[PDB]
Amino acid sequence: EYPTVSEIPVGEVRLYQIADGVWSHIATQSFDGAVYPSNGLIVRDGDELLLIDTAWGAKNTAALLAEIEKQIGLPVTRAVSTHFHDDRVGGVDVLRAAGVATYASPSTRRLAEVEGNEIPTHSLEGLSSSGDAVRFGPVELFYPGAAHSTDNLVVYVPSASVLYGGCAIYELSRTSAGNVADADLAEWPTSIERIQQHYPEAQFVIPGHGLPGGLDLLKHTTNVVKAHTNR
Ligand SMILES: C=CCCc1sc(N)nc1C(=O)O
Ligand SMILES: [Zn+2]
Ligand SMILES: [Zn+2]
Repeated sequence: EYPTVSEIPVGEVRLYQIADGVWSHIATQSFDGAVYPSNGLIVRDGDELLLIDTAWGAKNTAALLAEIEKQIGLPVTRAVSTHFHDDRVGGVDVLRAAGVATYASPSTRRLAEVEGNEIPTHSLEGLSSSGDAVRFGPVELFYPGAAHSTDNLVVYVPSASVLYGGCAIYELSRTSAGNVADADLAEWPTSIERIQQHYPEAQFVIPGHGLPGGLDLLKHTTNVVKAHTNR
């Protein structure tokens, strides 16, 4: 079964095989007085691994690398951060020290710098406008437009029909919105529909936090977002 927040002590990381060559990584961290789980992705990239997102902090990201080496044993050579918050770039300095080449969009790099967060080294070109998509090894990066944040990316693994939504997509169980400080509530439903439009064949959908689902997570998130702007 997918690991839940109460089963992962802060500082530990779990791996979860989603499909051949595709794992999520799961960690936990404190935020405003509570502990929350957080997902990222790992995708076989030939003889190497591509990492999507840190494990939310330096200590968790070190545990991520150790668990990867223990369970998969291929080198993590590149990482992409899907937006500028700490659950996506916190730990970039650990990855860099470990030899990983770190990447994000120019928007993400700039917003991390304004925020005082860790800044991935390399800029991802070709993602500046809503609906842009670029191929990055075994995945497609896609900018659906502003949502949870103005810079948030999603990631699709074509060989497996896995859609990693990051923080723009909520888990089913979640019925309220919290941490919409940086969000574009008015644009968010339309960005979700841009994802639905571009990835209608997605078999697995991973939210930034919580249990995986299918495309039903998309409409569910819209409802939760719309519920917030009607009150
Ligand atoms: C997880 C849910 C509580 C709010 C937080 S904390 C964090 N690092 N991200 C979020 C989010 O909404 O994406
Ligand atoms: Zn965020
Ligand atoms: Zn988040």
